[PDB]
Amino acid sequence: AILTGVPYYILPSTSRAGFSPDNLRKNTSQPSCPLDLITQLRFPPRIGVPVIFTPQNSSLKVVPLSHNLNIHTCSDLWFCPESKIWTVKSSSIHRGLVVTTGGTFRSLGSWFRIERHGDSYKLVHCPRGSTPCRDVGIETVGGGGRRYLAPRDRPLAVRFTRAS
Amino acid sequence: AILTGVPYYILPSTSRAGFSPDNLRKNTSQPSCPLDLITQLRFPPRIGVPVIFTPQNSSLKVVPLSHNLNIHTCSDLWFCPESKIWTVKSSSIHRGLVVTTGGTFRSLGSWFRIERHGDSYKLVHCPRGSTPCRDVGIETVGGGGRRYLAPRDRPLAVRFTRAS
Ligand SMILES: *[C@@H]1O[C@H](CO)[C@@H](O[C@@H]2O[C@H](CO)[C@@H](O[C@@H]3O[C@H](CO)[C@@H](O)[C@H](O)[C@@H]3O)[C@H](O)[C@H]2NC(C)=O)[C@H](O[C@@H]2O[C@@H](C)[C@@H](O)[C@@H](O)[C@@H]2O)[C@H]1NC(C)=O
Ligand SMILES: *[C@@H]1O[C@H](CO)[C@@H](O)[C@H](O)[C@H]1NC(C)=O
Ligand SMILES: [Cl-]
Ligand SMILES: [Cl-]
Repeated sequence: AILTGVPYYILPSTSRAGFSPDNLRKNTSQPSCPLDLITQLRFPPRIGVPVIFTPQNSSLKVVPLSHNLNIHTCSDLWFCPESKIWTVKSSSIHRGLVVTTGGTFRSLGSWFRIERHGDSYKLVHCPRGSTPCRDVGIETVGGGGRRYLAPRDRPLAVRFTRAS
Repeated sequence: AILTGVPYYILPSTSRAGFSPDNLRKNTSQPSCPLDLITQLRFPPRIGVPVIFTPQNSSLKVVPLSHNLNIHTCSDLWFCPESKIWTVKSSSIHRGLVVTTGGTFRSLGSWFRIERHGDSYKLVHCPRGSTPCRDVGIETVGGGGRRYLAPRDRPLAVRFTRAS
């Protein structure tokens, strides 16, 4: 029921507090975005900015579970020079790997999968498009009060809302 | 001088018809942009969309001539999932190499230089950030009635107008 190329909001399974790339939150053009995190919109809870899933297998109209895909933010506004494509980067101040935008389609570090998590789903990131994959969850360390997505093997249960 | 991190319009030395990434001319969301050309705004001539130059030593305040740099489009609107960073791609439809957006900062394929050319300048693209470089000029083949930038060793003389 997740469709290739269609925008969805990623939301926590039990919450209305969705997610946005940092650059879209800050409303300001910058000359580079070395660590454009995906952060939760909490005060008040806001739906965030949708993403699109692109399976590694290009013929697929339905996004399969447990299979390599790219994610990218769907937004006509963009305040970074880098891409809208999600990837993972290491950050010393955030105490390890974090999800960011600025990736490259079909690159070795670009691969995520959607998996079942109880009655919901979870996102995982798969280095080099292979297992072992790390669960994507919410972290706070180094986030200056914000909650950001990171592949640290603690899953955040998510639901998808079609953005149409 | 040409200043780092300051937006400039690239213009032909003797014309007001500047340049824009194709996705900005279309002004609608795209699922992907495999070949986002930089095309000339001719009829009527319009100044285009500015760019920012980032020298390979990104700490320099003046952009050096004859020295590797990245170029990216300066725009808050962006209709592609891929980056605003310039690169070169092969296109059989366009009978060879073409300038496009969707590059990656500091990547092998990302390097251009600004060189003096007569009393004006030219852009060159430098495979792997090394010489020899190929002069960037204007082409029409496969362009559907538009002119696009391509590194085919016939230089377009250009000037740079600071955007404000
Ligand atoms: C070229 O493309 C851009 C980006 O799509 C257009 O700007 C966008 O126009 C929308 C209207 O078609 C604006 O949507 C409104 O947003 C608010 C708040 O989210 C809603 O409450 C409201 O009901 C609309 O949905 C959108 O904000 C705007 N985006 C940006 C970043 O500016 C642009 O349209 C032109 O400018 C804007 C400001 C509008 O006034 C349009 O009517 C106008 O055509 C497109 N340009 C052209 C020439 O078509
Ligand atoms: C960005 O714009 C939104 C919507 O106008 C606003 O509510 C928010 O506080 C702004 N963020 C910053 C950092 O200015
Ligand atoms: Cl990972
Ligand atoms: Cl070249």
